[PDB]
Amino acid sequence: QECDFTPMLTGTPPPIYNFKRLVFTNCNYNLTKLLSLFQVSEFSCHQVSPSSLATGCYSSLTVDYFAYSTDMSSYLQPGSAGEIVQFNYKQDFSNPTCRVLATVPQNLTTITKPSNYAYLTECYKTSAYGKNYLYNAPGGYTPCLSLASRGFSTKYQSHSDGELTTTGYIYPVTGNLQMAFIISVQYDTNSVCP
Amino acid sequence: TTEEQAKTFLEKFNHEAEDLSYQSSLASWNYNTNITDENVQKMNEARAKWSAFYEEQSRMAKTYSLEEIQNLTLKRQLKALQHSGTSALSAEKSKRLNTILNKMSTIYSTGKVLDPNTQECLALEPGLDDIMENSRDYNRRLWAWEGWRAEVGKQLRPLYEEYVVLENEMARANNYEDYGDYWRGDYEVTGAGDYDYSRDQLMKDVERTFAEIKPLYEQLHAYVRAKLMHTYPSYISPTGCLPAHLLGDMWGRFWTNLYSLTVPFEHKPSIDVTEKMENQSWDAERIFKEAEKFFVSISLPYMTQGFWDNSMLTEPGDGRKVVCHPTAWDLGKGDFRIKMCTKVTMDDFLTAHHEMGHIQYDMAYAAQPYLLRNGANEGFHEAVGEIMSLSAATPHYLKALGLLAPDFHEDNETEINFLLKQALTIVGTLPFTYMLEKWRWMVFKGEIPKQQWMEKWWEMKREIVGVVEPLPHDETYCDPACLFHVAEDYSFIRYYTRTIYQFQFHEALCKTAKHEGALFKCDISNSTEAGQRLLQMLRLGKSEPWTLALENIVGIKTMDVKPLLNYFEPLFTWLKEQNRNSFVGWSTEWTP
Ligand SMILES: *[C@@H]1O[C@H](CO[C@@H]2O[C@@H](C)[C@@H](O)[C@@H](O)[C@@H]2O)[C@@H](O[C@@H]2O[C@H](CO)[C@@H](O[C@@H]3O[C@H](CO)[C@@H](O)[C@H](O)[C@@H]3O)[C@H](O)[C@H]2NC(C)=O)[C@H](O)[C@H]1NC(C)=O
Ligand SMILES: *[C@@H]1O[C@H](CO[C@@H]2O[C@@H](C)[C@@H](O)[C@@H](O)[C@@H]2O)[C@@H](O[C@@H]2O[C@H](CO)[C@@H](O[C@@H]3O[C@H](CO)[C@@H](O)[C@H](O)[C@@H]3O)[C@H](O)[C@H]2NC(C)=O)[C@H](O)[C@H]1NC(C)=O
Ligand SMILES: *[C@@H]1O[C@H](CO)[C@@H](O[C@@H]2O[C@H](CO)[C@@H](O)[C@H](O)[C@H]2NC(C)=O)[C@H](O)[C@H]1NC(C)=O
Ligand SMILES: *[C@@H]1O[C@H](CO)[C@@H](O)[C@H](O)[C@H]1NC(C)=O
Ligand SMILES: *[C@@H]1O[C@H](CO)[C@@H](O)[C@H](O)[C@H]1NC(C)=O
Ligand SMILES: *[C@@H]1O[C@H](CO)[C@@H](O)[C@H](O)[C@H]1NC(C)=O
Ligand SMILES: [Zn+2]
Repeated sequence: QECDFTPMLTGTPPPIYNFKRLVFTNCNYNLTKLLSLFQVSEFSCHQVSPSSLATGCYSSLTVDYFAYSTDMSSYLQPGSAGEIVQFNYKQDFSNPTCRVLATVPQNLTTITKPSNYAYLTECYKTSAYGKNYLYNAPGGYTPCLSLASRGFSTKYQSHSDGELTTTGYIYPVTGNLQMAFIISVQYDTNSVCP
Repeated sequence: TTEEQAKTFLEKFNHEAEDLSYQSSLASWNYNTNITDENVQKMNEARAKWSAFYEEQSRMAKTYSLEEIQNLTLKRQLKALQHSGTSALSAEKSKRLNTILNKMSTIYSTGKVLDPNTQECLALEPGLDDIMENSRDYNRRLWAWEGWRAEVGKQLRPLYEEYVVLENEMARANNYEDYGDYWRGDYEVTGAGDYDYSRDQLMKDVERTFAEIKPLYEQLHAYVRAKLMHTYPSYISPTGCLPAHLLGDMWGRFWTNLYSLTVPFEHKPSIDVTEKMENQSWDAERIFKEAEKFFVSISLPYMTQGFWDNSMLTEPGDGRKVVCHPTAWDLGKGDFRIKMCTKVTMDDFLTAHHEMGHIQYDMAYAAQPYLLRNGANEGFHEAVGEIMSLSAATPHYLKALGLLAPDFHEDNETEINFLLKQALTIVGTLPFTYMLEKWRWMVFKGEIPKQQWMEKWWEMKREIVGVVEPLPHDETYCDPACLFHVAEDYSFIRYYTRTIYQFQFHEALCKTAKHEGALFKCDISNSTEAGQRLLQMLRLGKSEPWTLALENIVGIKTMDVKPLLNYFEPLFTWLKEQNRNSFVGWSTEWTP
């Protein structure tokens, strides 16, 4: 039962607030083959080790991936706050996890490049008493996702439906595309083994 | 009832104001960092759109009655929206007031004095300012001081007379006693119980704190007079007031530029890390990274990525014209920027800390509704900015950053030099600010008839500030109008209370940081408790009365000047020892 990572290697990686999630079960994961296709720049694990991640059996293997510039790596750290964690992605630390920031080599052509990197700067309900900010749950999506699906063509651009407001930020992609992967393991117990 | 309709109205206003305010701010930023005619046109269009929206919304808001509203947040928003201002005047009167204001601003900006010797016309900036800041020639300084007041103030006298009448009419149209009462309305708190604060209480508190400030200022005044008698023998009475044109600038607002004539220990050099910064190859980005690290160390948030990629931290060299005044911009919707032409110097280091403190204050209250996004009153923002610069200059903070040697020795002569230099800027400007605002309050109130405007101006100068005019001036002069804030219609008491707030905040945080020793050596770095205590007040914005925010940060709800006297106590002891063979005080009878 070889594991298929093909859909991740095909298409355009999404923005962070619309991250892609792949769940694997009853698999045989060749993790080294997957990671050898990218120029890895950062690999930080919690409750596990990079060598221990590539060994042992798990009941389920989840990968959340998106396009993300490595120069923003400081905003994607455990205990860090700010707009990225609040409105785009919150890493769930209830299980062993590993965050990998990598660069796409010019070899890979199935991975097409987006026009811009994008993220949300705020997501709130409006009222007469101020802004009621809506925060991401650990490992969950933003409640402003439907509004953000419209798209952003300028910096600090707002979309509102009347009871919800979201603001987006974009900046162009230069050079090789950079990506972020979040790997989580949940653990019958030998479905996913090396 | 009325409250529900007001709530609906305010929800609509809050929803609609965000985009218009953001576009106006963005146009203003694009003009300020890139000076072109098209940018001016875009900025004007954005400002016009925002003004039209705000006028329509104020007109709609005036229909709701404040007495019916129970919730205080809604009441504060509605009271902010219901203020008419100059719109309470008739169209002809409002047009006349605008014409007078523009004329006074133009007269101040384009005034010139002709030097007889060189046949050269000097403007205030940079021409006359260079004389008052650097000259030690009695006659040259007198020529500049008298020429500026004879050439510019005599033009402003009749315009200012008309301006006073028009502004009093405007103030009485908005249900105020006069224009000074209207200005003091900034500090007024109503319907809050023990936190209430009236407009007369402000004058009472200012007088009470100034009476406590007076002895330290008298010791400083005597020290400065004794020092200046060496530079100007036969021009200075040992028991009299100081001549007004020998104080280091055009008005005597600050005594800073007198430092080289009054330094207690000339042989001891001050602490300057600029050479160390050049030796280690610093740049502006590293300076701002250090400021960010300082704020992170007290458990404040990081800067945003947009802050790093959208600010103007250095002067551009691509052919763009900019303004190099350091400013912190809160455009809205999560957009925070800083405009600064940073050099590699200690002063730019301190300024970076100060402006990032402004940014932190802007970020703390971002969730408040639009009309409540500001400091608790007009003095809070600058005091918050000042405490960061206080912490950043200490030898402890500089030694931690490697800008000083680990075996650096701190002698008390260097400390007394530092304290004297601080006092020349901070203590010396308080009587000036107090006297100016008191005179303006009495002119607006009518306690000074126009036949005595100048007469009361110099009588107060001699008795509150200890400063005497070198030449007598009749009622054809208007000396107060020769100052920028008076000619541009700006209230001045913010510079007083801010000072009082500053040393109240600092002393409160240093005790939270468990500092041991003198207050002027305190550095609050690596103290998360002090950062949390500061954030408690910062998150409030303007949604609470300022007395409640003050009690949140310092534990009492009143202005107190004892922390300021605690900051300067070693200098006070040294001064009282130095003036032991001198006269302390002044007479109001001697004249140059
Ligand atoms: C604020 O605090 C930081 C961190 O302080 C560190 O953690 C605290 C909880 C305490 O246990 C501190 O003792 C501890 O240092 C200070 O930065 C730290 O400064 C010290 C100075 O003693 C540095 O130690 C040096 O480290 C280098 C290696 O880089 C050695 O060559 C030296 O021999 C010496 O051990 C330490 O590295 C440094 N830590 C970091 C992360 O930079 C900081 O100075 C302080 N700020 C102020 C204004 O006091
Ligand atoms: C800087 O500090 C020195 C040293 O003072 C010592 O260290 C300080 C940090 C404090 O802890 C002091 O308590 C401590 O003594 C000062 O010099 C000292 O000044 C005092 C006056 O305050 C001198 O006392 C005098 O001594 C003579 C006898 O020689 C008597 O005639 C006097 O009546 C009086 O008691 C003391 O001698 C002197 N010390 C030395 C070593 O000269 C210094 O004034 C101070 N400078 C500033 C600008 O603050
Ligand atoms: C500074 O302003 C000038 C003119 O105000 C800008 O030049 C314009 O750039 C836009 C790009 O969107 C061109 O389409 C216009 O034709 C240009 N106008 C002119 C008159 O040349 C310039 O880009 C601005 N500089 C920066 C750094 O934003
Ligand atoms: C995993 O993939 C790598 C490719 O780099 C390969 O060398 C290795 O044998 C694979 N692991 C297996 C087949 O267990
Ligand atoms: C693919 O990347 C590898 C890894 O370095 C490199 O050797 C190879 O040249 C690349 N492919 C091409 C066509 O250059
Ligand atoms: C106003 O209403 C808000 C929300 O309904 C509430 O939090 C606040 O305490 C109220 N204030 C007053 C003074 O009634
Ligand atoms: Zn400032």
